[PDB]
Amino acid sequence: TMEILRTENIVKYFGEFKALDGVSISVNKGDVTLIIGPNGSGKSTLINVITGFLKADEGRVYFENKDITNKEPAELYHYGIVRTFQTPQPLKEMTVLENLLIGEICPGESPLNSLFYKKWIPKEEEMVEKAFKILEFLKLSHLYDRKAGELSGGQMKLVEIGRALMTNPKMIVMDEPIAGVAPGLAHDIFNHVLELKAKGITFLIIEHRLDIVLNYIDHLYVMFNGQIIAEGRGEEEIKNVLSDPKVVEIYIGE
Ligand SMILES: Nc1ncnc2c1ncn2[C@@H]1O[C@H](COP(=O)(O)OP(=O)(O)O)[C@@H](O)[C@H]1O
Ligand code: MMC
Ligand SMILES: [Mg+2]
Repeated sequence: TMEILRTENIVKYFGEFKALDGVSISVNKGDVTLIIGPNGSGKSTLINVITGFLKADEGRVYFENKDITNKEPAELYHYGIVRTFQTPQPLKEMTVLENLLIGEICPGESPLNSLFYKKWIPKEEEMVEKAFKILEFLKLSHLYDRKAGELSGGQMKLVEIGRALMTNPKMIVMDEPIAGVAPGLAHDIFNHVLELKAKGITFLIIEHRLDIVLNYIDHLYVMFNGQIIAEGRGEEEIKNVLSDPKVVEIYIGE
């Protein structure tokens, strides 16, 4: 079992505010890693540093040991690191298939980036074969021509994961993919995550808390004030963590 991603004492300031105070995490290939913590604890910031949206002021980030510290999304895409993005409104006017194909212009970048650089949605062989192979995986093949806006919220979320898959990634990073969903949808999204894990794909996900999808998590990290305050590897440890007095205290009123 090998480590696929590690961060070493990542520090990030926003003015005089230290958002990340020396965060060192480790993700192993295939692990569904979840980072939780109260709002403002620095989870999105950590992920933004790891995925090229923010530079680390101090610290190193390694993907397969290759120092990827501070590389933009366009470069990280070549390394096999992708991020899921929320679907912009205009993409909801495009078909499910177009939603998967538009990522070939600005690969690994925000959909707005791709949507604004698009002359005509690419329709090449290997591309369409990839898209349809992904639609089969998500069991959304018959929806290929349906406008993204007419999909259920949950089907739209699967399509967002589908876009990330277009880039044939090694690691998919998701910032709060199941925020606000009902238990059934949370299970649905996470069932597909498990299926993707079986194919060797690694997941680094952020969620506010952990409950419904508890048994889907291989590795857990709890953040607070830009620092890692707890960690669990495995069902029992993860359950210990969630019941940790100090962990529930940071959740008073949240
Ligand atoms: N781009 C930014 N510029 C200035 N402050 C930021 C920026 N991004 C995040 N912050 C601050 O960092 C802290 C939280 O980090 P964030 O990643 O958003 O937390 P979380 O994802 O855990 O809710 C907050 O105090 C937030 O206001
Ligand atoms: C990178 Hg267009
Ligand atoms: Mg956040």
